[PDB]
Amino acid sequence: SVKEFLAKAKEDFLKKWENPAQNTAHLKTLGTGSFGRVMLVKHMETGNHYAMKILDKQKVVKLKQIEHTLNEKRILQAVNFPFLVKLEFSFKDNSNLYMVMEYVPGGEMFSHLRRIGRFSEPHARFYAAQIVLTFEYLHSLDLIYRDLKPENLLIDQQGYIQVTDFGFAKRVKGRTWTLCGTPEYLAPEIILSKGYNKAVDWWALGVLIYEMAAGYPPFFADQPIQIYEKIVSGKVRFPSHFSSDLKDLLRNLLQVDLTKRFGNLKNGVNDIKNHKWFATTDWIAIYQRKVEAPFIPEKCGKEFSEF
Amino acid sequence: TTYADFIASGRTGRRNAI
Ligand SMILES: Fc1cccc(CNc2nc3ccc(-c4ccncc4)cc3s2)c1
Repeated sequence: SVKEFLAKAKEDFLKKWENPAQNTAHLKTLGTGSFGRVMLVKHMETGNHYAMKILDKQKVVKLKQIEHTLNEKRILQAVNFPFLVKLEFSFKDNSNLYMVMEYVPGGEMFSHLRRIGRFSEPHARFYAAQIVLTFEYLHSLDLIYRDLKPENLLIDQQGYIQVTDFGFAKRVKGRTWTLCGTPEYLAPEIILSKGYNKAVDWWALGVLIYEMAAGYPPFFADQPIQIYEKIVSGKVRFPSHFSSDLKDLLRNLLQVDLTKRFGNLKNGVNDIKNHKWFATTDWIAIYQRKVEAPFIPEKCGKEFSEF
Repeated sequence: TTYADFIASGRTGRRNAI
């Protein structure tokens, strides 16, 4: 029934992808960026709170972010999954682009992780199972994520993960070559200037699991160039508190060799779901969010015609 | 220790994409 779920999810996706929804509404600060800001808003007619991303059309064009912006909104309005943010409304006016999405009050996994220090292996596994399912979902749609890290994972009121940003996501069947992502989370094939595929998201999962369970990533240094050197050597050292099952999973995820990396072999995602570290994981209950969480908290008209 | 090396790296805060 995973095959039936994924075939119906791809049908649902393609329809929305091929005919995107536009102009579905009309016009505190939670954060800011170079081409916009995110605000907590209230929908007047229902009294419901949402996060609204306001993007300055002029600043998007100037910073060469047109394609990334059009693409991110296109993905957001087409996807449907429990760990991917629900886009409620999107619209534009003379000056800005607007994306109204679910408000995720818990903040980033990043803050909770630096505060607590490290997560226990069951706690790290609860989040890791949600990422496994999300990538299985995205990859079935030919969507490569390319920016997994604690900074990009919001924790909701039920303690579950919410992914809001798809700034580097690309819908591609085979290989792609863009040098993008975060230095600590880069697969060796992205650093080595060769063509790469969706297996880079499985490498990033390895980095995420290691960082959540250790409290620091497997490869760090004072400068990105020195981090790239450690990644391409692939010499990973594990803390003594890491269980035998964890080290083995991480050895298979943080695999430089693509013909050996878990998630990229003939059995696919099932090499990860059937790993010993995940023996106690109820995959269907994770999907359904029935597992109790271990933690509970006119400018540029031509360029944005498709938005 | 590896923890002290991490703090010394200056990469303990929010990391930007390249
Ligand atoms: F407008 C911008 C353009 C470029 C970069 C940035 C970076 N800053 C931020 N990005 C986000 C993204 C989502 C949420 C968010 C969503 C759902 N629920 C609670 C928070 C908050 C923030 S703050 C913003």
